[PDB]
Amino acid sequence: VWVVGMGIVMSLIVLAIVFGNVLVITAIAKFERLQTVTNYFITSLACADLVMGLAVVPFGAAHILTKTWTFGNFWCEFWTSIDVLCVTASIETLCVIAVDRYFAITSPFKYQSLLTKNKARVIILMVWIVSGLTSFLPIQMHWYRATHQEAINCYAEETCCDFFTNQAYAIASSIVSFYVPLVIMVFVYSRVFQEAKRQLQKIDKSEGRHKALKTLGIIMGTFTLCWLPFFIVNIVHVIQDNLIRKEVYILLNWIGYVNSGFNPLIYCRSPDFRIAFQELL
Ligand SMILES: CN[C@@H]1CCc2c(ccc(O)c2O)[C@H]1O
Repeated sequence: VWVVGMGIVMSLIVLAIVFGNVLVITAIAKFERLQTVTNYFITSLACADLVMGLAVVPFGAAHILTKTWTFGNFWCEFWTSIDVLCVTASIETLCVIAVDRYFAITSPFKYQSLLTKNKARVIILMVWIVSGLTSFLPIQMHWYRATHQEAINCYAEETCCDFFTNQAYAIASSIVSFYVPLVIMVFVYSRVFQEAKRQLQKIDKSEGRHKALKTLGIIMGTFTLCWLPFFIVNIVHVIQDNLIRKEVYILLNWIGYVNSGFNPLIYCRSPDFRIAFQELL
């Protein structure tokens, strides 16, 4: 009386994740007014979210509901690698967007020279390659495996797939994928808020006769509340074996997945995108 309807939520999540990013990509590609230097980062982020929604989520839902992994071990490793790659690429693209806004606001005269159509491509490719070296290489070369007794039994059986990793890979992956972008974004947005407050102070000092907090709160709170709880327990469960159960780990990981759906509502609600969406359908 549960699994007959518990998949409806997963189906709705998949539909929303696919549709939002497909609409964003179609709006950027089809309408010529939108194409800009900053809009390419949104394109890469939407591509990462689309790949996640198309590949990662449905197989995880099937594994959860059916309780068995009917597919082979090779496909299981492929799925894990794709998952890690997509997560890393999405978070690093968010950090790139934040840094771009920092450079746009803090130094207005020199903004044009720093960012050009031929410099954005190299940055995006570097981000995706750095993401790829984290996921595919350590997994396919069999460096992340664990040596405790249950790990060998999990690896041998072809019917089951449970994540088992050693200490070094977990720590290094968490540090590379989450914490450094978090620090960079924190510093960036603190500086941006200071500049905005100074400008409002000047506009109040002249012509004498609150709004940035809402935007910054949305932008930081969504990402932090979505992704921070997962990585803390990700680091924790390795140092202390009995501390963290697997069900909470899976629940937090699936909470992290949903964050890909909220990105179009955050980064794509400008008037130009509204006009493009209105014209599209
Ligand atoms: C299958 N779940 C994976 C397992 C570990 C992991 C994830 C995401 C980013 C990382 O850097 C990780 O090390 C999770 O999505």
